[PDB]
Formats: sequence, C-alpha cells, structure tokens
Amino acid sequence: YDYLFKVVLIGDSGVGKSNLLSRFTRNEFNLESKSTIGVEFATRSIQVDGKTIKAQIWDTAGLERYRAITSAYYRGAVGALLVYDIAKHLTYENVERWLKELRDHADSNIVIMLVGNKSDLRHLRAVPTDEARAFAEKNGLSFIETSALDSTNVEAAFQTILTEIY
Ligand SMILES: Nc1nc2c(ncn2[C@@H]2O[C@H](COP(=O)(O)OP(=O)(O)OP(O)(O)=S)[C@@H](O)[C@H]2O)c(=O)[nH]1
Ligand SMILES: [Mg+2]
Repeated sequence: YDYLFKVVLIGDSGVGKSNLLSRFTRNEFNLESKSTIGVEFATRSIQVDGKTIKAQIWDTAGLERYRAITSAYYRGAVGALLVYDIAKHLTYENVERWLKELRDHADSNIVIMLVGNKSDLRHLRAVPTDEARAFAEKNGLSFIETSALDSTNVEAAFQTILTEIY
C-alpha cells in the first residue's frame, strides 16, 4: 500500500456502524443486532489517484455509560464516519454530542462525514434529508445517506471520505 488511513466509526448504538463496516470490508450484513465488544478493527484497500490506500476502520459501542471513549480511540484518525438512523430522530439529535466528542478527542482537522443510515426505511423516515444536508453544510461536514442492508451508497461513503482525505 502507498498510504494507510485510520478512520473511525461513531454514533449512537443501533444506528448501523458495525454492519456498515462489515458491508464495506466483507460485503456482509446481519440483521441480528449485537452491541459491539470493546474496539473492533477491519481493513480494506482501494485505489485513489493511481495509488493504493489501505483503510483501517475502527468500530466501538455507541453507549458510553460506564466506559467512555478516549482520545486513544481517535488518535491519528484522519477520518470519521458519524452515523445516525434516519428512522430515529433521537440519534440525529445526538449528532451534536458526537461533534463535541470529536472536538475534544480528535484532531481539529479530521475529515468528518455525516452518515444517515438505514435508507431502506425511507418510509419510516424521521429525519428529512434536506434538513440533515443543510445541517452538514453549516457544520462543515460531508453528508450521505446509506443502507448497509440493501448496500446503497456504502462503497460511495467510504470511497468519498478516503478520497477527501487523500
Ligand atoms: N433496515 C436496516 N437495518 C440496518 C441497517 N444497518 C444496520 N441495521 C440494523 O440495525 C441494528 C443495529 O445495527 P449495528 O450495526 O449492530 O449497530 P451499531 O451502531 O453497530 O451498534 P452498537 O455496537 O453501537 S450497539 C441491527 O439489527 C442491524 O441489522 C440498515 O441500513 N437498514
Ligand atoms: Mg456495533
């Protein structure tokens, strides 16, 4: 590989962080929900401008009740996929709290991509696309809606963030 980019997954529990990771790295998806244990790592390489970019994606549980995420989790990360569930407005409301967590524990120039996941539940949508997109605008973040289930935009989300990082 030519470059190794550490990118982390963050967002409320249940939003789809883990399946987003499995879909991108192993083209797999599981409907059985299992809260993530400790910190998980997955890798994948892609081509960007003729070069080979090794993407190292970090994943962890969204709940920080008894054990909160440290700067070590974020350390050296050049990218962050901040995820929420379009069907659960609460997970969208909490994005502000995650941005504060990034501000306090991650490099000030990290590339942050807001990800509205569970696109396939468009009929149960609680967070209008235009509103989220505008929000991403005002906060200087990239934005994209995905579906780890039907696979919509998953590759595009990761591909885009890595390219932005390049
Ligand atoms: N309909 C739909 N369900 C999805 C999608 N992505 C994940 N899910 C479902 O949501 C549930 C939680 O997904 P998961 O990937 O475990 O969440 P998480 O953010 O990693 O959760 P945690 O480790 O912080 S607790 C699962 O039952 C999974 O199958 C998606 O695009 N569409
Ligand atoms: Mg998980």
